[PDB]
Amino acid sequence: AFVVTDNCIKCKYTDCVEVCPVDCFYEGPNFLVIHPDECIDCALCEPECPAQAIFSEDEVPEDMQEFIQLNAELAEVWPNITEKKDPLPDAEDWDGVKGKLQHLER
Ligand code: SF4
Ligand code: F3S
Repeated sequence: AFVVTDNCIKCKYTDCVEVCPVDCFYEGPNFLVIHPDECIDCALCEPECPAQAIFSEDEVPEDMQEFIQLNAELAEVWPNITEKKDPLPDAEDWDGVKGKLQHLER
């Protein structure tokens, strides 16, 4: 499974979904998640994230291991997203800001 981490929050560019062959991205208010059981580890989404927020589980940074279980949990509750949409208005200002998990909305 590929996992979306911190920098996606409040950026949510959704470029990653255009490339997914199986459509396993699920949508929240200000973040996206990959459903771990449906992902086929094709790695096609990882170059597409402008925020460089997607990682293979085995390369998820040490301080971001919470995201592995979070993507799994939330993929079960959020709706599927299969088409790109515009970034959140302010995506650029928040791109690179650290600690954005405190801003996640369910
Ligand atoms: S690695 Fe492939 S199947 Fe998994 S979320 Fe990314 S694009 Fe979709
Ligand atoms: S910012 Fe998030 S919505 Fe996709 S393109 Fe990157 S993982």
